[PDB]
Amino acid sequence: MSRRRHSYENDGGQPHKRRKTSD
Amino acid sequence: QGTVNWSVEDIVKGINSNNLESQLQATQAARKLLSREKQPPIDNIIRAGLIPKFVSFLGKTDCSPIQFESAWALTNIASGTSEQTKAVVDGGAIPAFISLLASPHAHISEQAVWALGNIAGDGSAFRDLVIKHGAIDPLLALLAVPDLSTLACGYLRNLTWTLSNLCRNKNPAPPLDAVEQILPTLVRLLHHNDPEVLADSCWAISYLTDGPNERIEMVVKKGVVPQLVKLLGATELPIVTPALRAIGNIVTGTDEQTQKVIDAGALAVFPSLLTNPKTNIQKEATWTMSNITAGRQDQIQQVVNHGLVPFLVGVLSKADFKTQKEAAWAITNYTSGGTVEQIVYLVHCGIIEPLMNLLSAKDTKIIQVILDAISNIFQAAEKLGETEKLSIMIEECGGLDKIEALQRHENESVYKASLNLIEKYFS
Repeated sequence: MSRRRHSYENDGGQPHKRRKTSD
Repeated sequence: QGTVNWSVEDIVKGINSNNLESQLQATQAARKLLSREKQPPIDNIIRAGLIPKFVSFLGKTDCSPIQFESAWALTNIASGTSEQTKAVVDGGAIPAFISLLASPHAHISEQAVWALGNIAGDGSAFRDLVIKHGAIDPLLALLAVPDLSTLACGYLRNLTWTLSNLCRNKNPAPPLDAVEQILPTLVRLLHHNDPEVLADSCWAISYLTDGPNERIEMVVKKGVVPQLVKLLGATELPIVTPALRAIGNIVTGTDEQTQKVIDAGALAVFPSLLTNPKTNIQKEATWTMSNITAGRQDQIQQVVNHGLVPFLVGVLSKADFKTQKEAAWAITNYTSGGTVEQIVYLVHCGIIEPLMNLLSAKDTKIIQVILDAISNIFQAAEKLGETEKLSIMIEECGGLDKIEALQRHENESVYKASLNLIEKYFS
């Protein structure tokens, strides 16, 4: 049967936040 | 050059002056400290008690430049640890940033978008708090244009990114009505031509589909699957990755939901995905295949028709171990739900030898998986009276030697299943 995402894995590894260092 | 590398105490002196221009200059100096390449002194700024001052500066419609500098400063504080983000929220920044979404100054509006993205990005609680304060309407209003192409590139990327954070995280997942509110705009972004927008749009969708069938349905009913399949064949890895993530999530749903993925032509992309030079892509693709082979016999048949079985033999034969293990799963699922004919086809493609070779792995779970698959294959062989032809095939590639040895295994399920196989088809 179907196996969903393991609860102990992240959601893809994309950064959650971003610091602005230039304009 | 005049606001470069101030001490925190000088920044405090300026901000505590009763002079708006002195305050502007000190705020900019703070912004530059918080924007430097290395070790921004976020905690020093927080400890100096500067956050409430920055937040008040957000409300100074009369002085747009200090609005922008404080917005930028607060954005960077909010980009840090959960505690640092909490300090910004505690200062009342959320409603202040939301008010700024309406600013006539694009660069200020954009900055507020960015800041809200960092806040929502901290987790479910701040995500939902940003939503309760009413961020979604004004955010979506910024995208209510005839053609997204007229918007500044960076501006559109920031909006898309912040939206994806509003779609992100579980326990709990975002509010149903918020997701419904966001989806149409998200579908439109998914058709834009900028790689960054496309990547983040796909990530959002992958977040939304990472949950129970009802969540998946909300997305699938918007008719995005064909577009996702298209993005699945893109040349850009940062687009392919979240596209594949989303497709994989969708096929964890119902067979009917999985069928939409098949109908959209997804399987034709898998010869490439299952041989993709990026390890993670092969793993994700094989995992996806395993959930497809866990479906209906007519869905297994389409896997067959698309010539995907040899590709599964391939990854079972040689791949990163994690991938090989997803392949093992795909095989057990296949053999558990497949017809006799489909199962014999599997053996004809050469599944047996690479299956046996993986039995020498020191991972208790995959061994169970493989043993179960063998039992399934034998069962199909019984209905054909060709159990002996299978036993020899297994014997000749050194499979019997491995199974015999498995009779002495730590795990109980292992040696019982192996013991059973021996005194049923060998011995």
